[PDB]
Amino acid sequence: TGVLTESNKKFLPFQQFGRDIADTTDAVRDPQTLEILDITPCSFGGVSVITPGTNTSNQVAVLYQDVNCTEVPVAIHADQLTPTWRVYSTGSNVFQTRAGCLIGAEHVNNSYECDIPIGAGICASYQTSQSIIAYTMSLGAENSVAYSNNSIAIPTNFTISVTTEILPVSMTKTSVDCTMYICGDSTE
Amino acid sequence: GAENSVAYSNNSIAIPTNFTISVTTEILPVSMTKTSVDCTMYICGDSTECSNLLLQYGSFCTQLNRALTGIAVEQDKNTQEVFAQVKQIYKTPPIKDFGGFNFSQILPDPSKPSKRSFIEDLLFNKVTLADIKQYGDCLGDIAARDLICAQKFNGLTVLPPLLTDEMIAQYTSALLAGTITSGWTFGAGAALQIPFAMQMAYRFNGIGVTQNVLYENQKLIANQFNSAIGKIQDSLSSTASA
Amino acid sequence: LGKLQDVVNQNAQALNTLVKQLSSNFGAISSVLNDILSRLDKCEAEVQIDRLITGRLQSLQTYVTQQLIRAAEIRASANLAATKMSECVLGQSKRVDFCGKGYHLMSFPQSAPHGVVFLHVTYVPAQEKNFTTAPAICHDGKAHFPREGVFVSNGTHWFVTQRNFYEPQIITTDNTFVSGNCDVVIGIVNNTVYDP
Amino acid sequence: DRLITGRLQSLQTYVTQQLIRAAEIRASANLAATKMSECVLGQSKRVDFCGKGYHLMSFPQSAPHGVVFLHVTYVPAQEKNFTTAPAICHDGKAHFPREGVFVSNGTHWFVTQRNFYEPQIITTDNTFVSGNCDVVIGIVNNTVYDP
Amino acid sequence: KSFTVEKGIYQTSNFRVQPTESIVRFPNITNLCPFGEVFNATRFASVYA
Ligand SMILES: *[C@@H]1O[C@H](CO)[C@@H](O[C@@H]2O[C@H](CO)[C@@H](O)[C@H](O)[C@H]2NC(C)=O)[C@H](O)[C@H]1NC(C)=O
Ligand SMILES: *[C@@H]1O[C@H](CO)[C@@H](O[C@@H]2O[C@H](CO)[C@@H](O)[C@H](O)[C@H]2NC(C)=O)[C@H](O)[C@H]1NC(C)=O
Ligand SMILES: *[C@@H]1O[C@H](CO)[C@@H](O[C@@H]2O[C@H](CO)[C@@H](O)[C@H](O)[C@H]2NC(C)=O)[C@H](O)[C@H]1NC(C)=O
Ligand SMILES: *[C@@H]1O[C@H](CO)[C@@H](O[C@@H]2O[C@H](CO)[C@@H](O)[C@H](O)[C@H]2NC(C)=O)[C@H](O)[C@H]1NC(C)=O
Ligand SMILES: CCCCC/C=C\C/C=C/CCCCCCCC(=O)O
Ligand SMILES: *[C@@H]1O[C@H](CO)[C@@H](O)[C@H](O)[C@H]1NC(C)=O
Ligand SMILES: *[C@@H]1O[C@H](CO)[C@@H](O)[C@H](O)[C@H]1NC(C)=O
Ligand SMILES: *[C@@H]1O[C@H](CO)[C@@H](O)[C@H](O)[C@H]1NC(C)=O
Ligand SMILES: *[C@@H]1O[C@H](CO)[C@@H](O)[C@H](O)[C@H]1NC(C)=O
Ligand SMILES: *[C@@H]1O[C@H](CO)[C@@H](O)[C@H](O)[C@H]1NC(C)=O
Ligand SMILES: *[C@@H]1O[C@H](CO)[C@@H](O)[C@H](O)[C@H]1NC(C)=O
Ligand SMILES: *[C@@H]1O[C@H](CO)[C@@H](O)[C@H](O)[C@H]1NC(C)=O
Ligand SMILES: *[C@@H]1O[C@H](CO)[C@@H](O)[C@H](O)[C@H]1NC(C)=O
Ligand SMILES: *[C@@H]1O[C@H](CO)[C@@H](O)[C@H](O)[C@H]1NC(C)=O
Ligand SMILES: *[C@@H]1O[C@H](CO)[C@@H](O)[C@H](O)[C@H]1NC(C)=O
Repeated sequence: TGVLTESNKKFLPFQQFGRDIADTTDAVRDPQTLEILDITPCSFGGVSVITPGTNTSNQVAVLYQDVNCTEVPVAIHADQLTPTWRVYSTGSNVFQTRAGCLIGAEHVNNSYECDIPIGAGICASYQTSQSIIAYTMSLGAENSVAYSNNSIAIPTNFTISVTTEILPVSMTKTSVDCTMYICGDSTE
Repeated sequence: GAENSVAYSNNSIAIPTNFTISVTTEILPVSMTKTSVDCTMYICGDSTECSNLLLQYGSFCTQLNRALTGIAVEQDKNTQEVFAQVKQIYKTPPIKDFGGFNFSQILPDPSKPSKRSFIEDLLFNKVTLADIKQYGDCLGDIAARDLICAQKFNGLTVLPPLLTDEMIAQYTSALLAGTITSGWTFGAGAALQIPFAMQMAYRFNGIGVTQNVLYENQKLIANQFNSAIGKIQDSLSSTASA
Repeated sequence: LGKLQDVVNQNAQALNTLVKQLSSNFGAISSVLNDILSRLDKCEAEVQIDRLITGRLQSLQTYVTQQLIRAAEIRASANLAATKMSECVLGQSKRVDFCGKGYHLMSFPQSAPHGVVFLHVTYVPAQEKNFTTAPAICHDGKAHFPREGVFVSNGTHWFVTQRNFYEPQIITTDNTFVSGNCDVVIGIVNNTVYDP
Repeated sequence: DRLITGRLQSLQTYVTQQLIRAAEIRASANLAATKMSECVLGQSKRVDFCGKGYHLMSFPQSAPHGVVFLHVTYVPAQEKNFTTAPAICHDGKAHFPREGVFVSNGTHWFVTQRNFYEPQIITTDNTFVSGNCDVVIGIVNNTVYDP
Repeated sequence: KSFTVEKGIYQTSNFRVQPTESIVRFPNITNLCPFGEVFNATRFASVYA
C-alpha cells in the first residue's frame, strides 16, 4: 500500500524490483506497460498539534512541517481524509512559517512572551472571541543605554533582594525482584 | 613538551616588565538537533495488519516518544539558559568611541539581512549543518536518493529549534553591547554606563595590577587588542579544525 | 517546585509503565503465564514462556537503563547543590550569578522533598544617577589616580566615590596616588588636590 | 511480530544513545551558561577557567548549535631577574610591603607591584612595621624614606 | 493514551489516512498452463532419472 508515481530508472532486462537502503521496495517495473514506477508512503511525519490544555477549550492548531501552504492537501491527501480533518487543511487562518504551515491560528503582528513554543521563533497562545494566536516571540524590552567617554552612572541606593531557587538532590530509591516480576509465582 | 629548567634561589625573583593582550577562542556545544520518531511509520510503514499487531506495544512507543520529547524540550532549555541570561535587549551606541578599541568584527553588520557580526559569519560558514529540506522535493526528484528523504519516509523527522539563529544573534549582540557599555553592572541588576577606558582600568585593578599602567599604555593596549582580533579573523578563516 | 514534582512524577510514571508493559505478548500466544501453562504442557509451553521471559527481562533492562540516565542527571544536580551549599551558605561567592542576581551576601538552605532550596540574599543597586567622570586629575603636573573608586563631578567640584555607592569625599592625597607627569593620560582634567 | 520486536528494540537503542548524548550536551550547556555568567557578565578569578593568563573580558559569538567565547587575557611577557628580600630592617624594626615586593637592581631597593615592574622608592606608607628585625629570615639592611 | 491533554504542542502519529481501494497489475497472459502434460502424462520417469 502506498502512492505510485512515475520516475526515471535504468533497469537491466533481468531486473524488475528496486530496493533502497532500508531494504523496502521503492521502484517497480509495471509488467503490462513497460515503465518504472516509484512507491512512496502515502503519509508523512511532521504533523504537530498545538493546543491549550483541556479544562480550557477544545480548539487546536496544526503545524504541517516543511510543506508549503499551497501544497498541503496533496501532501496530506486531504481528499481521502475525514471531513473533520479537512477543515484544518485549508482556510483563512493558514500561516506560513520557516518551520512549516500553521492552520487554525490567526497570525498576530504583536509580540509577547512565549506561552506554547512552536519553532523558528514562533510561539502560540490562547487569547481572549476566544481563539488560538501565533506570534513571533519577544526577546525582551528594547533598552538603549547612554554611553559617553566622560559619563558614568553611580548608584545612590540599593535593594536587598531574596531569590528562591530549587535543586533536586535525590530521587526515590527502587528495587526490583526479577522472579516476582517476570515469573510471578509459577515454579516452571 | 620542552625541557625547561627554571632558575630558583632564596633571594631571586623574576618581575615582568611588559605584557601581551592575548585573545583565545574556545567553542562549546549548547544544543543538538531535536528529533521525533513515529513508531507506526518506522516499524509498520503503512500496512494496517502490522499496525494492529503493534497496538499492544503502545506502552513502549509512548515511552519512546516521551523520552524524545524530553530531549527536545531540554535542548530548548539549554539554548535559553545559555543565551537569554539578560532580558534587556541593549543596542550598541551609534558612535564608536571606546578609547581606541576596535569592536568592528564582533558587532552586528547593518549591511546584511541577518544581524550577525563578521566573526559570526565566519563561524556559520565554517560548519555545514547538514541534517533544511522542503517536502515535495522528496515526493518529486527522488532519483537522487537523498538520505533525508529516506528518514522522512521512515518517520524520523527533525524538529526546528525554538530560537532562530537571528534571535540568538540578537541576544549575543545585546550581551556584547551591555558588556562594552556597562561592564559587569548590567549582570548585577540595571546597566550602569561607564567609559570603556575606565572599565578596562577596573579589570586591570581586578587582575592585580594598578590602573595607571593602563592609561600610560592605553593606545598600545588597544593596538594589541585589535591585532589579537585580527589573528582570530584569520585563524577561523583558513582552517576548519577549530 | 516544578523540578521536584517532575522528578517524583518521572519515577512514578516509569514504575507504572513497567507494570503496564506486562500485558505484551512478545510473540507468545498470550501475555499471561497461567493461560500458557493451562492450554499447553511444558512440551510446547517452554518456548512460549521463554519468549515471555526474554521480553520481560528486556523491559526490565530498559527501565534500569533509563533509571541510570536519570540517576546521572540527579547526581549532577546534587553535586551542584553541594557546591552551592559549600560556596554560598558556608561562604560568600564572588562568582557572578552563581547564587542569585546581584552581589551575593548570604544564603539560607531549606529542605524540600527530595531536594533543597536556597534563599540567595543579594545586594542590587537601585537608584542610579548620571555623573561626569575623568580617569585622573592633573594637580600641578603630576597625575592623580584614585586608590579605590572613581572621580566624579556634580558640575562644579570633584570627589572620589566608591564604585557601587554614592558616598563622595573631597579629593585628598591619601585617597589618590601619583604616577608620572599628566600629559600621557587621555581624558585627564584639571583640579586641585587638598593636602592636610 | 518478530519484525516488530526487532525494530522496536532498534528504536529503544537509538533513544537510549540519544539520551546519553543529550546528557553530554546538557553538561556542555551548563558549562557554557556558567562561563557566560562568570566571564562575559563578570571578571573571573578562577585560573584557566576562561583562557590562559589573567582574564579581563569575554565576548560571546553565536555558532551553529553552539557558542564561542573570545577570552581576552593579560599575559606578562618580558621578565627580568631581580634580587629580592622579604623585609627591610630600618633601625631595628622590620618593614614589610603593603602590596608588592622589595626589589634591588644592584644598588638601591624599591617596592614594586607584583605583576608589573613599576618600582618606587621605599617609604613608610608603602610598608608597614611589625616588631624587631631579628626573627625574619632573609631580611636585609636599608633605610626607609619618611616624608 | 489519555482523555486530558495539558497545554502544549505534541508530535502525533499517523492514523488519519486509511486505504479505500485496491489495484491489481499482472501480466496479460491468456495461455492456460500445461496442467494436463505433467499430471495427465501417459508415463512418468523413474525416480533415479
Ligand atoms: C612591550 O611589547 C610591545 C609589543 O609586544 C612593544 O610594542 C612595540 O615596540 C616597538 C618599539 O618600541 C615598536 O616598533 C612597535 O611598533 C610596538 N608594537 C605595537 C603594537 O605598538 C613595546 O615596545 C614593549 N614595551 C616594553 C617596555 O618592553
Ligand atoms: C577596525 O578594523 C577594520 C579592519 O582593520 C578597519 O577597517 C575596516 O575593515 C572592514 C572589513 O571588514 C571594512 O568594511 C571597512 O571599510 C574598513 N574601514 C575603512 C575606513 O575602510 C576599521 O576601520 C577599524 N575600525 C575603525 C573605527 O577604524
Ligand atoms: C591644566 O594644567 C596644565 C598645566 O598644568 C595646563 O597646560 C597649559 O596650557 C596652556 C595653553 O592652553 C599653555 O600655555 C601652558 O604652557 C600649559 N602649562 C604648562 C605648565 O605647561 C592646561 O591648560 C590646564 N588645562 C585647562 C583646561 O585649563
Ligand atoms: C643591619 O643592622 C643591624 C643593626 O640594626 C646590624 O647588627 C649589628 O651587627 C654587628 C656585628 O656584625 C653588631 O656588632 C651590632 O651590635 C649589631 N647592631 C645592633 C643594634 O645590634 C647588622 O650588622 C646590619 N647588617 C649588615 C649586613 O650590615
Ligand atoms: C503446470 C504446473 C504449473 C505450476 C504452477 C506452480 C505454482 C502455482 C500452482 C500451485 C498449485 C499446483 C496445483 C496443486 C492443486 C492442489 C489442489 C488440491 O487438489 O488440493
Ligand atoms: C497487454 O500487454 C502488452 C505488452 O505486454 C501491453 O502493451 C498492453 O497494453 C497490455 N494490454 C492489452 C489490452 O493488450
Ligand atoms: C515552496 O517553498 C519554498 C521555500 O519556502 C520555495 O522555494 C518554493 O518556491 C515554494 N514553491 C511554491 C509552488 O510555492
Ligand atoms: C502585519 O504587518 C504587515 C505589513 O507590515 C501587514 O501587511 C499585515 O496586514 C499586518 N497584520 C495584520 C493582522 O494586520
Ligand atoms: C542619564 O543620561 C541619559 C542621557 O541624558 C538619560 O537617557 C538617562 O535617563 C539618564 N539616567 C537616569 C537615571 O535618568
Ligand atoms: C556640587 O557639590 C558642592 C559641594 O557639596 C556644592 O557646593 C555645589 O552646590 C554642588 N553643585 C551642583 C550643580 O550640584
Ligand atoms: C569624547 O567624545 C566627544 C564626542 O563624542 C568628543 O568631542 C570628545 O573630544 C571626546 N573626549 C575624549 C577624552 O575622548
Ligand atoms: C635569570 O637568571 C637565570 C640564571 O642566571 C637565567 O637562566 C635566566 O635566563 C635569567 N632570566 C632571563 C629573562 O634572562
Ligand atoms: C639602580 O637604580 C638607581 C636609581 O634609578 C640608579 O641610580 C642606579 O644606576 C641603578 N644601578 C644598576 C646597577 O642598575
Ligand atoms: C641562600 O642559598 C645560598 C646557597 O644556596 C646560601 O649561601 C645563603 O645563605 C642562603 N640565604 C638565605 C637567606 O637562606
Ligand atoms: C485428466 O485425465 C482425466 C481422465 O482422462 C480427465 O477426466 C481430465 O479431464 C483430465 N484433466 C486435465 C487437466 O487434463
